[PDB]
Amino acid sequence: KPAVSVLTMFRYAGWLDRLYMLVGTLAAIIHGVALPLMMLIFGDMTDSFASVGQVSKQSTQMSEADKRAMFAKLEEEMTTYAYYYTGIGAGVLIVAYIQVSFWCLAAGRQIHKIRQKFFHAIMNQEIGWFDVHDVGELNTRLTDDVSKINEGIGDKIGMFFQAMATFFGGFIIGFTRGWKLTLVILAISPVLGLSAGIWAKILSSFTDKELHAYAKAGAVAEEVLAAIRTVIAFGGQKKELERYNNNLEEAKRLGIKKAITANISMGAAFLLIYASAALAFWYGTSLVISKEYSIGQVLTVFFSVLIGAFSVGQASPNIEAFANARGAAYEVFKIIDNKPSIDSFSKSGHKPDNIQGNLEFKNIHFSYPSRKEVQILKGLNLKVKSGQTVALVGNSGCGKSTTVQLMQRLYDPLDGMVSIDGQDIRTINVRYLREIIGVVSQEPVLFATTIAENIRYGREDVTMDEIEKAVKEANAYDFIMKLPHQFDTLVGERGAQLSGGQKQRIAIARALVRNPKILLLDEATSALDTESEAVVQAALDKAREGRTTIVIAHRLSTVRNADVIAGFDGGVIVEQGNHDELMREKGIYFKLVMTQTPPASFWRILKLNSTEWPYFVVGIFCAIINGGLQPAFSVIFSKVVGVFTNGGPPETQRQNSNLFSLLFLILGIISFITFFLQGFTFGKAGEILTKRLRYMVFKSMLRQDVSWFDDPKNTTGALTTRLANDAAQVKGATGSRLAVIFQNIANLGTGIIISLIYGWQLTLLLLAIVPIIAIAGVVEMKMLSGQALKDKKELEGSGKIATEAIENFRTVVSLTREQKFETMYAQSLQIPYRNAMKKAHVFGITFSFTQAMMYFSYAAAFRFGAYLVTQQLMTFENVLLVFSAIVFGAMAVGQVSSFAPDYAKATVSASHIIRIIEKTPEIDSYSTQGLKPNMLEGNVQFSGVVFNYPTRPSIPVLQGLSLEVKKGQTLALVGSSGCGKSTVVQLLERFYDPMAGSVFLDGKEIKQLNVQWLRAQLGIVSQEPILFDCSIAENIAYGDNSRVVSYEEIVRAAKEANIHQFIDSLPDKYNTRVGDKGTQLSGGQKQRIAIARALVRQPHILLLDEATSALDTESEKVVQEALDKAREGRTCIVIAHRLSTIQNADLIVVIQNGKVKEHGTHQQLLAQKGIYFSMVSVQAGA
Ligand SMILES: Brc1ccc(Oc2c(Br)cc(Br)cc2Br)c(Br)c1
Ligand SMILES: Brc1ccc(Oc2c(Br)cc(Br)cc2Br)c(Br)c1
Repeated sequence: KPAVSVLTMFRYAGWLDRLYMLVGTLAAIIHGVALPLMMLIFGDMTDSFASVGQVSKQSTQMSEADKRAMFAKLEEEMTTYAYYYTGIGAGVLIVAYIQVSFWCLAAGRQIHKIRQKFFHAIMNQEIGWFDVHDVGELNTRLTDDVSKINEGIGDKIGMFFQAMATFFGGFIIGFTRGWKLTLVILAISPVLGLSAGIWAKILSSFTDKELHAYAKAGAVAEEVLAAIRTVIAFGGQKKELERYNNNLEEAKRLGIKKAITANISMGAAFLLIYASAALAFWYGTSLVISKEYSIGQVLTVFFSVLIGAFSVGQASPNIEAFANARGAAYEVFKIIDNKPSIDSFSKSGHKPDNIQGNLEFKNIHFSYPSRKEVQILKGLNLKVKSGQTVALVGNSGCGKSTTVQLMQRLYDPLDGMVSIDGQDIRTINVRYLREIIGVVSQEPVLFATTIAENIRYGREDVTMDEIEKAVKEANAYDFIMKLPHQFDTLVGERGAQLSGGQKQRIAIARALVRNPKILLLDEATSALDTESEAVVQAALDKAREGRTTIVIAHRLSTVRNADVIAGFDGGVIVEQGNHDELMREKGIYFKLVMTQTPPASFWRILKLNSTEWPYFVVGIFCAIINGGLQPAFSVIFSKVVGVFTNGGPPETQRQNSNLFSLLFLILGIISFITFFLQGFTFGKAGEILTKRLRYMVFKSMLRQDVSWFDDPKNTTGALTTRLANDAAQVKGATGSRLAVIFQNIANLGTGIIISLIYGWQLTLLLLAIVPIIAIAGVVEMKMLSGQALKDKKELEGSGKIATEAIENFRTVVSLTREQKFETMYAQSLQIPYRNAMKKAHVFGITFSFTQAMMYFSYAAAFRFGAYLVTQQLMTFENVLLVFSAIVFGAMAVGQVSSFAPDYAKATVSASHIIRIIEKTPEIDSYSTQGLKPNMLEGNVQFSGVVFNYPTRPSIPVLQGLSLEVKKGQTLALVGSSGCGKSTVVQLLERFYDPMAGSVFLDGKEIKQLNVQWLRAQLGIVSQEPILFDCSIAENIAYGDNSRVVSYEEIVRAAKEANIHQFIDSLPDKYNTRVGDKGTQLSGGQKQRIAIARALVRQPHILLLDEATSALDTESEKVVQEALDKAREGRTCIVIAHRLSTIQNADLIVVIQNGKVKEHGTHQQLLAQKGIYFSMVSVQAGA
């Protein structure tokens, strides 16, 4: 929404840049004007053939006499037009170079200036400007927004003025040569703009319906794949597939309905567009029979008008490129034009010599850019004598850290002044002030250069002698010399990461080369290992003694030797004095001392599509007919102009033109009929395999075992996305792109035959010219992408050192050396600059070549179409036919290169989708094999079970676990922590087979038992019961599948679960909808329902996995009261964390490291004193 003045945007263009644009926009207008004139000449060549075409047939008497006057007229005329034609091509060759080269030159020259001024402005902002802004967005604003500015002031402006030249020049020739066709052509424009307007209303409204349609099926997939362990436990995998299959059935009916309507729309709009044109041309014919406009003049206007009419559309993108570059330049120039109060690039203020370093802080009130929300310093008074070292202590707020901030004048205070020596700090030059102040901060930062270079960031003029004395004066010399490469080592986020105490020592040496008169040490010892802390502390003590120093830290070891200590309470300076005096004061300071002491040939996807042997042959045969039918319109056009140029006696002409225009409209309606078929057939054929694919995938997905659904690769969202994308992508490959790719190869094929079977030596020439200009059009795009990738790689190195400069900004400004990063960024940009200079010459040459290759190709089309061909016995009507036929059949092949990624993006989506079906699990619920015992009573035997989870085979959970529980008794399961308690329930459900050992139920190993039948005897109840969106009766009846459960039966379970108070209180009762879609209720009712569906199954084994986990107050007392009634009649395994409710259990087992540690009845493990006795004691006391 915000934008820039047009003149301010070009503020960096002067002298030559203004001229380049002037000559550039000039030649660009010359380039545009060249095309409608080329069409004006195409009319004069027609009249030459038309005057001879009328007189040649007018004879029917003399023959050799027509070998004289006609050929002579053709000789002087065709040579004149071909001479003019060759001139236009040389014109476009020059102006198209001038057009693109000059504009890309001005673009490259200015963007170089923009990028330097921009980065200079970034480093010029004061710190308070950075505290309110995001540096990451700022750096991306540097590389991206400048690119948008470059796209808008580049060769696009030349293309814009080239287009308006065609537009103006087209309608000028349109009006002057005959303004009775222009107004007729404009009259059909609203119809074409209205038909394409129905497309923007149909596409936008129906694209939501499909994203709405599958969102109902993908919702089924979501609540299923999220509750996968519940449907797996209750075996609803046929139902959840059936539901998904039932929603897929509706999505395909809405998909074929959209295929019917969208193809009716496309064919009707195409027929309206072609009938609109054929009327404007048949109207053109009605004005030639009236002897008002020559047969060649109708072409001259009809072409120049339609050329300039579409030149509007070809200019609209360049308008958006310029406007976007304007608005992109707003926030950029806003930074450049913004002037700071602090500067630091300013050359102003005093530079005191013989600085003795007497600092004082006077009544300083301050607040960080958070402003009126917080005021961290309410008044202040602090002096520090020269040579002394004052220490600042404080409980919190870190108002200590603020004084170091103000001392470098990173901010100016709200009220009060900071005084170095006697002068106010704001009277001293900012840079010189930062140069007389050395800074060592808590987190040290080293730029990605050598050690000597990082030390060289203290002062640019320095020799390795000073570097050596500095690092030796910080006792950092000894440890770096052992490091290889000596001072020439590397540092940074990338490469040679060092100890913290060593990086700080380099930072102390960096600040030591500064030879500052003022020293500021902010928590430099804090957040550092204890051993190396003394090593750095020795250097800090050796860094002072020649300077006045303010130091802030939470280490009260470094503070004793300070001449003065200062305490803060709420930004107010409270206590000050020597260490001993503050202890006698027994104030804040004393208080803090005591406190701290694979693309491949996949035909089988087409073999699955072979379910429909028809519907394809219908579409293909219908598409090839539509292919063979398109050039016949060019054939009709060739003979509407052909018989009119070849007319001779004019009486027969007027009756023939009516017959052709009629047949055209009969071919158009027969084109509409065949287009709707090839669309509908492919559409329906695409929508049905969408169901088959999503059905087989969702079926095979419900086949895999819990081992697969635990994969971090496969989450519920990543599966629904893999489910939607892979099915829609393969539809596009076998869909429109194929019907089109066959319609077009038939379009060229039926066009190339007619052209080859007509004009001799004529088609053979055009077949030498057209492929070369097509290839030359391709190679230009390749060099364009290569230059684009190359320039992306080069400015990346610049923005990389810009990223380092601005992300570590607060450090660089503290060391000044901003001019250093300026010079580095400038040297980095110099290569893309000289690169951008060559880009203009290349871009202009390629564009001018492809334009000249199109214009010269046109001269050879007529000079050969006349002369050798028309001096013989070859007619013009065919040359026109071969033109439209070949040129259109080629431009129809241009759609093959556009649908190419639709094929690759589908094969990759097919690659996954063929494997996701074929993958088979270790435990397949679909296998009908298995025992299915007849004996009801259930035992459970865990024997020697070692189990590790397939996702984390690192820490084992079960190591030699052994339980046994008889029928009708409760097996309590206590554990120190982890799924060691829970893994029992998962293995009994046989979510996994154990690594070693085995688990039995009736004495039969479940591993050889039937998987589905095994889980059919289990009454699983988990922590968070997930209930699908349907009737609570269905959530209850979900407990028994393969049979519809009686209402009184699901009532019995709801009576059993004590949930019946709700189920009758509701208005809908058992038919109420739950799942946070129709109604919402608390977890206690959710659990009771899960208990009901558990015992609707009438299991012989309950499995209660921390059922009271998420529950509170009386809700626990009523759900436990329901669970306690559900067991005692069945085999039961309870792992609940309420050991008070486990007291009445037939056997309590303590799990330890996967082994059973203690076991026995409650009082038995209470008689013993150990883990279970400690478990019952800790949470009974707490
Ligand atoms: Br835009 C444009 C349209 C037609 C051009 O040549 C013609 C011309 Br002029 C007339 C017919 Br019919 C077919 C072709 Br191809 C040229 Br060169 C450029
Ligand atoms: Br009659 C008649 C035939 C073709 C005409 O131009 C074309 C041409 Br040339 C090719 C195709 Br495809 C469609 C149309 Br409409 C015109 Br205008 C009038």
